[PDB]
Amino acid sequence: QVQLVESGGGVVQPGRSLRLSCAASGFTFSNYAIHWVRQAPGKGLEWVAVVSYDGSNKYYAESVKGRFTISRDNSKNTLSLQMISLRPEDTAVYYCASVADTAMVPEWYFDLWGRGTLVTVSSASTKGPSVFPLAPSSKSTSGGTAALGCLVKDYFPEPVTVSWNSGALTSGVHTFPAVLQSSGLYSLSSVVTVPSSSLGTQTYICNVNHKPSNTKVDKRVEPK
Amino acid sequence: TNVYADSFVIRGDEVRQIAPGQTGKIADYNYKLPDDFTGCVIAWNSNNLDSKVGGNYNYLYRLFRKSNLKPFERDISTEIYQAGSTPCNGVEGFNCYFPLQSYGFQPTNGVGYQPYRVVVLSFELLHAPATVCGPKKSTNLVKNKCVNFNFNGLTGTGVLTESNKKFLPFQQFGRDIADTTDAVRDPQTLEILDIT
Amino acid sequence: QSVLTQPRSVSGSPGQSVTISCTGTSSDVGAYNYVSWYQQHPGKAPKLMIYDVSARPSGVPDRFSGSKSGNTASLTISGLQAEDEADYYCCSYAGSWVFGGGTKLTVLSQPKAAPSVTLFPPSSEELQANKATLVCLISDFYPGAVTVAWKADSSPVKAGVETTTPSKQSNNKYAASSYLSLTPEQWKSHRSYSCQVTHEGSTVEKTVAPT
Repeated sequence: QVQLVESGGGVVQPGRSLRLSCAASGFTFSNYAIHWVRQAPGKGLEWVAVVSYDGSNKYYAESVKGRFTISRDNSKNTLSLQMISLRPEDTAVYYCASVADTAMVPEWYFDLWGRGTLVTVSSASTKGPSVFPLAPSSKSTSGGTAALGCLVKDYFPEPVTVSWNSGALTSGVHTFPAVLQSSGLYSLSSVVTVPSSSLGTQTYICNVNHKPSNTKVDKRVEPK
Repeated sequence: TNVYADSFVIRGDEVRQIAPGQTGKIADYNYKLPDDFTGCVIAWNSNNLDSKVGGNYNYLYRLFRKSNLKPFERDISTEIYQAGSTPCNGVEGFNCYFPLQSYGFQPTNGVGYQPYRVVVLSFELLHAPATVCGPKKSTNLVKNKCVNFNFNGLTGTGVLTESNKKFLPFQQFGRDIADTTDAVRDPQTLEILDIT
Repeated sequence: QSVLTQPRSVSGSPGQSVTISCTGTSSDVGAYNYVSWYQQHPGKAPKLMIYDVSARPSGVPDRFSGSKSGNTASLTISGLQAEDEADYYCCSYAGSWVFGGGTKLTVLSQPKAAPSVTLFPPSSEELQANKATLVCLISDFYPGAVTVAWKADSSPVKAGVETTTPSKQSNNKYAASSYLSLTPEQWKSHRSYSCQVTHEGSTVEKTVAPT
């Protein structure tokens, strides 16, 4: 079995260093080039580097030069990727990318892929969320349907569970998956769809629970 | 006869030099063909797996030689070149010019520098015939009608029908008396026939 | 040049044919003949489908096909199956490997659903906290392709935009969300802010007011 197994991934801080690797099996690794192609979660593909068997010819990308260093060992059929001065835009799933033997495909194309490992360059810590009540607009178009919610913002890590009126409010509840902003934090949204004639009598409370940070904020959602 | 053929790879620019009475770089320093070199030459592409990682230096060629090659001469020789009057003792000085610089099979170039799956059919003649030849298409048979026939060396014309006469494991021929050929066991079904 | 131009999504009926462009430059596409096509399943690695635009590797079905003239490659997949529903990537190598923008093929298995957009202003308690987050919510849409366009009374705003890639909701449609982080001084300066979505060419616009 032609097989590539990445190693060296993890979660690091900005300003530090890391060294990745990839072991090869099933093919003569000394006769074909391996590459690093990175992919951020949910984003496109981005090549990083390449190393030659004599160790002389290496090509880097424009966001790669001066920081990342690839090397290989033809005897042990493994390699290394020495990486210094890490920035949070380098957070991507890293693939050691080579070619197998059976294909006519050369080494500059990409047939034989690895399973990948995750490298996270982030400085965010265990932060509790800030629950901000998304105030509805039932005061002008009453009689029909109003939308109200509360905004969950600036927490880390996953997950945060949101229930409505201690779980009694179930119809119309749709809690959304979160975003991942530049600071390394997360932010979700939960909005329940209510009849607009029930906001003057019924109080709507969202129950925001963040278990790794032990944060339970009960925030009321009142019209302006 | 003499179906000595070679299986190797050649760069795209030096392809035509495999020719009767041609010179160049391969035909000067690497592989010589004599005059009246008839037969066939065939090459085709071996592009995209003849590139090892950053420089295909598994594959060599002699870039320097003192004198002319003889034809059919294999230059497996660690005798490196000498340019000046000072002989090289292995240390690369100024006049060594190590002839076994290797193939530049790095196909980022155009079509002229590409590794090609080449063969060199070298055909000559010695005194023993009946060597490698061609499978001449092996047509059908017919019975009970007069017809021309050509067998494996012997031939004639007549009708082909069944027979009572028997053979052994060696016969390819049959005649009753005084070179009147009448009996062939066929070379495919191995079944005996008569020629009326 | 830096990123090869692709359509963000191509919707096609199953069994039909789609054509996905890979628009590059003369130093990227028209220089050599080395253009690839890469199918990447979500949660898995990519997979090669096309070399050298004309032909296919081993194991690749003949449904994958390419055409190139000038500086635009064109992957053509005839007879769309549900297993082709993934991300598509084109790459070229003249001196460097330049990938494409990304193309999500959506194999249509249910009729088209228009997105319901509900835009929320940031709360007064957030405005007292010297922050502002505009809340634009997308739900109940199929095929899974929306692009969020923020607007300040006539004008596109691209800075401070965080948008979720569409993920599955319960009834086989998708859900999404987009955030615009601003200052409270920019909130009370203009007149109205709008969140425009674009779903298979259809535009649904919602507008809130700082009043």
